[PDB]
Amino acid sequence: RRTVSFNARVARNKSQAKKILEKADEFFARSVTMQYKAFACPNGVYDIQCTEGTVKGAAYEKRAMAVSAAFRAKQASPAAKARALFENRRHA
Amino acid sequence: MLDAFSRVVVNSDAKAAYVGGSDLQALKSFIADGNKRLDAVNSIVSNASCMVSDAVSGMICENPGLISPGGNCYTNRRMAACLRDGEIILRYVSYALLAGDASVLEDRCLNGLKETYIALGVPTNSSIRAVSIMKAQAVAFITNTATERKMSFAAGDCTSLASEVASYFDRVGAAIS
Amino acid sequence: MLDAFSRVVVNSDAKAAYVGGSDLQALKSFIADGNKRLDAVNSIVSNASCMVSDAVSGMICENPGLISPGGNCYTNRRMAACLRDGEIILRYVSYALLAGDASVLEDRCLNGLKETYIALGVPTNSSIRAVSIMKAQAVAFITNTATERKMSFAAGDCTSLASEVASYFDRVGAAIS
Amino acid sequence: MLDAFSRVVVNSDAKAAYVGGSDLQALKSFIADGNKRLDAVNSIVSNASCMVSDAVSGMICENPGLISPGGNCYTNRRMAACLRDGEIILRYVSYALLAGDASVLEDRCLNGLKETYIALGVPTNSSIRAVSIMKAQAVAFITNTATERKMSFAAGDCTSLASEVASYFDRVGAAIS
Amino acid sequence: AFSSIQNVLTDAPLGTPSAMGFLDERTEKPLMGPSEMDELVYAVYKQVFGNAHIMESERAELRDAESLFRYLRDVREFVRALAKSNAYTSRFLQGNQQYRFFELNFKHLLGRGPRSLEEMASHSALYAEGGFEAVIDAILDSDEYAQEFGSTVVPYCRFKGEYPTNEEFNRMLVLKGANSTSDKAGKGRSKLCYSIAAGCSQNWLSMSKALPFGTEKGTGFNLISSSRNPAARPRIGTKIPGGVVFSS
Amino acid sequence: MKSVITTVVSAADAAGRFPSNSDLESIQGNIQRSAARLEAAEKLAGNHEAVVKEAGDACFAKYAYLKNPGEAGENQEKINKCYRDVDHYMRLVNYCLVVGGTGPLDEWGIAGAREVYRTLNLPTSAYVASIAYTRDRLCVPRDMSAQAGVEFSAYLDYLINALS
Amino acid sequence: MKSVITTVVSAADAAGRFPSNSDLESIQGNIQRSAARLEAAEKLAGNHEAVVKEAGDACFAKYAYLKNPGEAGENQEKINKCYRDVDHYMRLVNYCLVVGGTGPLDEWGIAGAREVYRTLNLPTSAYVASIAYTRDRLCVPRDMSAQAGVEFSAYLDYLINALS
Amino acid sequence: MKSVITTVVSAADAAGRFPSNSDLESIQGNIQRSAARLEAAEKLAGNHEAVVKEAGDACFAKYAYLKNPGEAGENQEKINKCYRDVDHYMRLVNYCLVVGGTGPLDEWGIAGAREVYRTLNLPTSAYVASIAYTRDRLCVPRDMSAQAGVEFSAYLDYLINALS
Ligand SMILES: *C(=C)C1=C(C)[C@@H](Cc2[nH]c(/C=C3N=C(/C=C4\NC(=O)[C@H](C)[C@H]4[C@@H](*)C)C(C)=C\3CCC(=O)O)c(CCC(=O)O)c2C)NC1=O
Ligand SMILES: *[C@@H](C)[C@H]1/C(=C/C2=NC(=C\c3[nH]c(C[C@H]4NC(=O)C(C=C)=C4C)c(C)c3CCC(=O)O)/C(CCC(=O)O)=C2C)NC(=O)[C@@H]1C
Ligand SMILES: *[C@@H](C)[C@H]1/C(=C/C2=NC(=C\c3[nH]c(C[C@H]4NC(=O)C(C=C)=C4C)c(C)c3CCC(=O)O)/C(CCC(=O)O)=C2C)NC(=O)[C@@H]1C
Ligand SMILES: *[C@@H](C)[C@H]1/C(=C/C2=NC(=C\c3[nH]c(C[C@H]4NC(=O)C(C=C)=C4C)c(C)c3CCC(=O)O)/C(CCC(=O)O)=C2C)NC(=O)[C@@H]1C
Ligand SMILES: *[C@H](C)[C@H]1/C(=C/C2=NC(=C\c3[nH]c(C[C@H]4NC(=O)C(C=C)=C4C)c(C)c3CCC(=O)O)/C(CCC(=O)O)=C2C)NC(=O)[C@@H]1C
Ligand SMILES: *[C@H](C)[C@H]1/C(=C/C2=NC(=C\c3[nH]c(C[C@H]4NC(=O)C(C=C)=C4C)c(C)c3CCC(=O)O)/C(CCC(=O)O)=C2C)NC(=O)[C@@H]1C
Ligand SMILES: *[C@H](C)[C@H]1/C(=C/C2=NC(=C\c3[nH]c(C[C@H]4NC(=O)C(C=C)=C4C)c(C)c3CCC(=O)O)/C(CCC(=O)O)=C2C)NC(=O)[C@@H]1C
Ligand SMILES: *[C@H](C)[C@H]1/C(=C/C2=NC(=C\c3[nH]c(C[C@H]4NC(=O)C(C=C)=C4C)c(C)c3CCC(=O)O)/C(CCC(=O)O)=C2C)NC(=O)[C@@H]1C
Ligand SMILES: *[C@H](C)[C@H]1/C(=C/C2=NC(=C\c3[nH]c(C[C@H]4NC(=O)C(C=C)=C4C)c(C)c3CCC(=O)O)/C(CCC(=O)O)=C2C)NC(=O)[C@@H]1C
Ligand SMILES: C=CC1=C(C)[C@@H](Cc2[nH]c(/C=C3N=C(/C=C4\NC(=O)[C@H](C)[C@H]4CC)C(C)=C\3CCC(=O)O)c(CCC(=O)O)c2C)NC1=O
Ligand SMILES: C=CC1=C(C)[C@@H](Cc2[nH]c(/C=C3N=C(/C=C4\NC(=O)[C@H](C)[C@H]4CC)C(C)=C\3CCC(=O)O)c(CCC(=O)O)c2C)NC1=O
Ligand SMILES: C=CC1=C(C)[C@@H](Cc2[nH]c(/C=C3N=C(/C=C4\NC(=O)[C@H](C)[C@H]4CC)C(C)=C\3CCC(=O)O)c(CCC(=O)O)c2C)NC1=O
Ligand SMILES: C=CC1=C(C)[C@@H](Cc2[nH]c(/C=C3N=C(/C=C4\NC(=O)[C@H](C)[C@H]4CC)C(C)=C\3CCC(=O)O)c(CCC(=O)O)c2C)NC1=O
Ligand SMILES: C=CC1=C(C)[C@@H](Cc2[nH]c(/C=C3N=C(/C=C4\NC(=O)[C@H](C)[C@H]4CC)C(C)=C\3CCC(=O)O)c(CCC(=O)O)c2C)NC1=O
Repeated sequence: RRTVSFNARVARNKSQAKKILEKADEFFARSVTMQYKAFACPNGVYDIQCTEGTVKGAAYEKRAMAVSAAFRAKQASPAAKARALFENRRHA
Repeated sequence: MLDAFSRVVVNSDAKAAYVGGSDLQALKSFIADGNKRLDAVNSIVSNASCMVSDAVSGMICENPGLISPGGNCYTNRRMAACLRDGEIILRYVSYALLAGDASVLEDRCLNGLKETYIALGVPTNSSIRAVSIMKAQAVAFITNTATERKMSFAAGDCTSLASEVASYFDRVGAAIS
Repeated sequence: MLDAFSRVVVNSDAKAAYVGGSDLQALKSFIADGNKRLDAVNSIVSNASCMVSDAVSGMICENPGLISPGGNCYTNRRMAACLRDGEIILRYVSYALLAGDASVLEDRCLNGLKETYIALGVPTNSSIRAVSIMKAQAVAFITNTATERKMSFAAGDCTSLASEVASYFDRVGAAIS
Repeated sequence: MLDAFSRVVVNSDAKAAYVGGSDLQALKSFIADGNKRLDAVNSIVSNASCMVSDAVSGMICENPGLISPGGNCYTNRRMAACLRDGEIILRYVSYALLAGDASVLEDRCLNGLKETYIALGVPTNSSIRAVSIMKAQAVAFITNTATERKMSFAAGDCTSLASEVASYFDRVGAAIS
Repeated sequence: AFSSIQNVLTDAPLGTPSAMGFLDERTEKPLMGPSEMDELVYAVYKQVFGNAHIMESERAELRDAESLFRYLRDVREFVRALAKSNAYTSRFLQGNQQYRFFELNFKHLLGRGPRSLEEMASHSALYAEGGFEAVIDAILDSDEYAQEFGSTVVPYCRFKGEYPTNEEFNRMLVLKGANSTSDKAGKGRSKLCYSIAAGCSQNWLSMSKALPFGTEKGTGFNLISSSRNPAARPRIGTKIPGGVVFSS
Repeated sequence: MKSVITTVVSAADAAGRFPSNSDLESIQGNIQRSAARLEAAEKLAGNHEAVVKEAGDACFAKYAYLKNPGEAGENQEKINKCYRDVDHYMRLVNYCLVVGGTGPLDEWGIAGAREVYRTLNLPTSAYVASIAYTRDRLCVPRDMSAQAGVEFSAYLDYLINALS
Repeated sequence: MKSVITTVVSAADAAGRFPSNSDLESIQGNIQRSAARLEAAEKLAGNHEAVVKEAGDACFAKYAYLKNPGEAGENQEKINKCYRDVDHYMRLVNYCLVVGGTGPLDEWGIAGAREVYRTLNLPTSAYVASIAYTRDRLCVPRDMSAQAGVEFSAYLDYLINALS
Repeated sequence: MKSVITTVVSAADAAGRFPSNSDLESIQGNIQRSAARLEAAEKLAGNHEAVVKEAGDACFAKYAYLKNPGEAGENQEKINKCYRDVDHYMRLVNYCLVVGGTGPLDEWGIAGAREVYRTLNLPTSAYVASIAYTRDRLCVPRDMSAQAGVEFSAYLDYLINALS
């Protein structure tokens, strides 16, 4: 009840400011993924490179495989989390 | 905040079952050893200031860098707070042993304890030891096999209740890990 | 508050005396018929919703100028606050029948009540009649002499329990007089 | 609150005067003997725990009915509250000796103290006796004429600080009488 | 800071289970559930409103602050939402004087009485710059509210032992009455108003009606006057060996 | 949940105290009444669909106007939902006999029920006429025990005072 | 005054409820465990001179340093105040065995005792050594009954724990 | 009292402010509308005993079970109390037309409504069976004005919304 671990109205500040450095970083992610697709197929005609599906309606089958292979990047250990931060920075 | 009589009914509102003759044998085997449970709870709370102080000082003599400068139990302000903390943990496990249900320990004590220790730097490798010292001292005072303080009991078997209060110290050491 | 065992302790601490063998024949004869204290406090709080309603409705039928404008239980906000005041008076009597002493009735209810019932314009001469109607109804529940609600009891007497609670309704009935 | 320099400028504010060289020769000797005012108050706060417990237990010695059943220093509950109170009184007269004006003792400690004591039941004739022991043991530390505990001072008279603090202890008796 | 009355002769203060649910990753609090939740709400209604005994169609306008109290389990936010209600200003602001409203804010939200005229006049300095909500949020966001209650417990009337003025204990005992009293019995007028602005004290029988059971409530009254004479200079002398010394 | 065990360990936690001797004395009273308040719950599990079928068709004996249109039970799917809300209470009377307290009654079947039965225009005074039909039809010396009668009837009388 | 009755109605008043059917079971444990704590209490009342004569000199056989100049028992009224303060403590142990809870101990003997005994240099380890002497002086078929020794040696080491 | 003059000066007193132009613009609504709601105040105060003779029996011509023994109106002297209690609602619907608000309706008739009708078992859905008959007997041209029929049928269904 002492010793400023106990607090209020900064407690709802921090849950509404850690997202502001998070979901204004997926606006960075959703529009730097778009940046190299504005040079891959840079016109309305699609390239040979941007093919997802070939057959069978398999674009859904990779959509089931895309959203659960990037589920397995936040489903990673804290020793594996910090390896993804200090060395992808050094590649950047 | 549920006791062991209030666990069989919250497993039965999901089915909306009238609780009848099936699961009432499990509560008649609660009041058979009810005086065995009451004789077991009283033995912890009669030795509780010695159970804490042997545990926390045994953590120092098993890990002598805790009282170095920079250590977590270094100064008198910090040493009083660890003794305060283990007196809360032994109080909340004894609430769970009397009720027969771990839902007095997990909500009022274990909710947020893992994030608080890493926010304060309190190391969990010593508190897994000092919880597990008084885990082994709790089954001595139940099964009367302690070295000192042979308490007076009635002759029967209490090795189910000693193992049941071992599981409440497994719920502590899982959560603070 | 003090119950009926703690009254005997604070009498003997005035003497600085141990509670001997002479006072314990009034406390072994408290718990001897002490089933009947539990077997008759149950037959107030089972009928206590109807008991507050028949109390104040008979307060109207003998002072019919209470519902006149200017009278105290005239409107709907005052008739509701009169109804819950019979609930609080009946609640702290049923604590004191459970405790054996009027300590929780006098400190937590009657302290400062006539001081404030003149400060709100409550007519205390007809508030006494509110208490004494439900005094008469409670002592015939315990005696099991009511017309309706013949609650099945065990055979004997509760003639002293009927008169201990009639002393409790006369404590509130003398406090606001 | 005020100190000894603030007391002079509220006297001159009633006449809208300037604090000139006629009025300043009392304040020029308050700073001239100002080393001895500091030298006297750590003669008191260095001995303050011995001073309280001797004064409270020396009041029990001349009045043994304070610790019998019905005295107001009877149990551990009441005796620790008496020991706390004599430490509060000695704290506020060490503030007043340091300032050189009894303002802060009179509004914070002593204002309204007589009405607390006649509501809680505290005897005020024996409470004056505990203050009058610690008045007499405060002039012994200042003039260095105590029977144990000679402290190391420099030579001269502190006979006007010893009677200034004796008048601060006399205001406590005048306010609870 | 020992205080011989507090957890001995009174009860223990009510409140939420802990303050560590705020730092939890997957909850907000040890969740009580609606048997041990609403009996905490019974002690906030009894403390903030006095014993006003609000009806069913007066409790129906506080449904929005209760439904938020069972989501955020903060007790400071529930007290703040109940003091800006219509049911708090129609009982303590509407038909009362200004220092009656101020002396009940110290009772309902701090458990003490005001210690000064200077502390009381600064509460009317906040009325001029924001009305009554500037008084209420400055009590709630103070340091004195933080280091006694926090978000965890109901703001109860605390026997401290080490009050910063002795008069603060006296005005606390007049404001908090006995059980089954309320805050409407004096017709709008402030009880402590003459003693704050003059610097005098209270009446001993009004304080000792509110003391707990087991505290010698009222003895000690000599049958002469109950207050002190500020103009009296008594002679109090001590015996030395030779004579009697009047160190005055 | 309101039980006899949850009171004495929340009153110990509120003062920061270990479970002392007066708490363990109160668990000893739970061992005494468990031969009667548990034996009555055993009888209210197999004979439950003949006391719930005695009640509601004699609820409509005193209340004849509830089969009229504009009132509650004007079509057949509401009477079958009127037999649901008494099987919802006898399942909750059966639970609080098992746990000892008034926990399953007060925080499931009582809390909020003043406002649903106000807004949805259902009369509370036919629930009082139907729960009390299970009180006076209950006799002791054939069906259940002596102290199983006084525990069952004290739990039918709890929510009679809560609905009124 | 924490008793069994003065806790179940200090929780019935904290929520504004009647005497519950929970709390009528907690006084049914007051009927069962009375006859071991009354018979432990009545044995202490006719034997109290002999048990506090033995408990008091267990302090002074152990701690001979207390008669030194400035220590706790340095003159004869301090020895008389030592045997008074262990006559007081086991009188409160006799009181706790009547009301059934630890109420008379922690209101009249324990509250304040950390602050009183520190200021007057009375050692806590000499107070413990007198009370822990008579905790294992108890002989469970000889002195009192089997369960009566459980009640009497529950309040003893409640006092040894709260002092230490 | 909740009306338009008090609401703008309670909010001015809550903020420590002088009455400014926001407040004076609202009392101009108490000039253009207040000519119309005294047309129903003058209409009701000379007609009301011919209303509550005819309003009240339409409850009984909707609910004839109240005169049965065990119910509320089982004798003639509680029919007179039934006819009295609706004239309180008619006098308070007259009083709220005059101040122009819900001010003396709620604190004199609706505060404490659910409490005193549930203990006395006066069912609240038969108080609305009289006033919904009164709301449908108010005809538009003959009884009062078109704007007076709006304000008379704006306080009738404040009360039958707060009675359910
Ligand atoms: C530091 C050098 C050091 C210690 C301190 C000590 C810590 C420790 N103690 C045990 C064992 C027990 N603790 C017990 C409890 C008590 N002992 C008593 O005599 C009284 C009655 C009471 C409180 C003071 C008991 C009875 C034991 C013996 C085992 C048992 O429980 O019966 C351990 C062992 C825990 C384990 O390894 O299982 C430790 C680490 N040891 C130190 O090295
Ligand atoms: C703590 C021991 C200090 C200390 C304090 C001094 N006490 C002084 C005088 C004094 N003390 C008592 C109480 C004593 N007398 C008793 O009869 C009893 C028991 C019943 C006790 C405990 C009294 C009554 C007095 C005299 C006051 C008076 O006359 O009214 C004192 C004054 C001078 C002196 O005697 O030394 C001091 C300084 N003495 C110490 O040295 C340690 C630091
Ligand atoms: C009467 C109470 C004594 C006594 C007192 C004298 N003290 C004198 C001087 C003195 N005392 C101190 C220490 C004091 N000053 C501080 O600033 C602080 C703390 C920050 C303390 C505790 C000092 C520094 C001095 C000044 C001398 C020096 O610097 O060494 C003193 C001399 C008169 C004067 O200069 O004021 C006297 C007479 N001596 C006695 O015999 C009685 C018992
Ligand atoms: C008949 C059409 C009703 C019905 C009516 C009954 N009401 C009874 C008593 C009663 N009514 C009121 C409320 C009334 N008094 C006020 O001052 C105001 C607002 C200003 C109102 C609306 C009160 C407070 C009471 C109780 C006190 C009294 O009798 O004066 C009543 C008698 C019951 C009794 O004996 O207490 C009856 C029969 N009951 C019905 O079933 C239909 C719907
Ligand atoms: C002791 C065996 C540990 C240890 C403990 C320390 N804990 C410190 C502070 C602290 N601990 C808690 C958790 C405690 N409070 C509760 O309410 C409950 C259960 C419901 C528990 C377990 C809290 C909330 C706090 C913060 C409050 C405070 O600081 O007083 C602490 C002091 C940290 C500091 O001084 O900053 C210590 C030393 N440390 C150890 O080495 C062993 C493993
Ligand atoms: C396992 C820990 C022990 C052992 C335990 C047994 N204890 C038995 C009985 C027993 N204990 C008590 C006292 C207990 N009941 C209470 O109501 C309270 C406090 C309020 C306490 C502390 C009683 C009354 C009894 C019942 C026997 C009697 O009345 O004399 C027991 C017998 C069976 C049972 O009733 O539980 C056993 C086996 N004995 C052992 O072998 C280990 C060491
Ligand atoms: C000891 C020398 C006396 C004595 C003292 C007792 N005082 C008791 C309570 C108490 N005392 C005060 C005043 C004190 N507190 C302050 O904050 C200030 C000024 C800053 C002062 C002077 C207060 C306010 C209180 C009540 C607050 C509380 O303790 O919670 C007391 C307890 C009475 C009881 O248990 O009923 C005692 C025994 N009594 C004596 O006999 C000697 C003479
Ligand atoms: C009914 C249409 C829904 C439904 C509703 C439930 N809502 C529950 C809690 C709840 N509701 C709100 C929103 C509302 N309350 C407010 O105070 C405000 C803002 C002023 C709004 C818009 C909140 C904030 C809460 C949380 C507070 C609380 O715990 O009551 C609720 C209870 C759940 C619970 O107890 O945790 C229910 C059942 N749920 C449904 O299934 C239907 C569709
Ligand atoms: C004997 C085992 C001790 C010892 C004790 C001394 N105690 C002294 C005083 C004392 N004892 C108590 C607690 C006692 N009083 C009560 O009223 C109650 C409960 C009802 C209890 C348990 C108190 C409060 C006091 C202080 C006040 C007084 O004089 O009565 C004492 C005298 C203190 C002094 O020397 O100034 C002694 C010597 N002596 C021993 O050697 C062992 C440790
Ligand atoms: C003016 C209008 C008017 C009334 C409303 C009633 C009110 C009323 N009822 C009773 C009288 C009673 N009240 C009850 C109580 C109950 N009876 C039951 O059947 C239920 C079980 C339980 C709650 C309703 C009993 C049992 C009596 C009879 C006296 C008795 O046996 O105690 C008494 C007598 C009390 C006394 O003598 O002081 C009065 C005034 N009488 C009136 O003249
Ligand atoms: C948890 C809740 C709880 C209760 C409700 C009571 C239930 C209860 N009442 C009695 C028992 C009894 N009850 C009565 C009382 C009466 N008989 C009469 O004819 C009088 C009208 C009425 C007086 C008020 C009597 C006379 C006994 C038996 C004698 C006794 O032991 O007191 C008994 C003992 C069994 C028996 O002796 O038959 C029990 C268990 N006890 C509890 O623990
Ligand atoms: C724990 C102690 C305790 C009590 C005993 C009651 C006492 C009590 N009653 C009322 C308040 C009241 N009490 C009555 C009671 C009556 N008027 C009558 O005509 C009858 C004779 C009598 C009971 C039937 C009425 C009518 C009011 C309402 C007065 C008002 O609204 O101002 C109030 C003021 C509450 C408030 O509004 O702030 C208090 C403290 N409440 C308590 O807290
Ligand atoms: C646990 C809940 C429970 C109840 C509330 C009662 C209710 C109840 N009563 C009867 C059925 C019966 N119950 C009785 C008993 C009696 N009739 C009297 O008037 C005497 C006072 C009393 C003797 C003790 C009789 C005679 C019948 C058959 C007649 C009937 O239909 O009521 C039945 C049909 C099956 C059966 O007989 O048990 C049920 C469920 N029984 C229960 O199991
Ligand atoms: C009120 C509670 C109460 C007690 C706790 C005891 C405490 C106690 N024990 C003994 C005294 C004794 N008690 C015993 C019994 C035993 N000693 C042992 O070594 C064995 C462990 C045990 C046998 C089982 C013996 C042998 C004596 C005599 C030795 C002595 O003088 O202490 C005496 C002296 C009186 C006497 O000799 O009988 C007292 C007061 N008596 C009480 O009245």
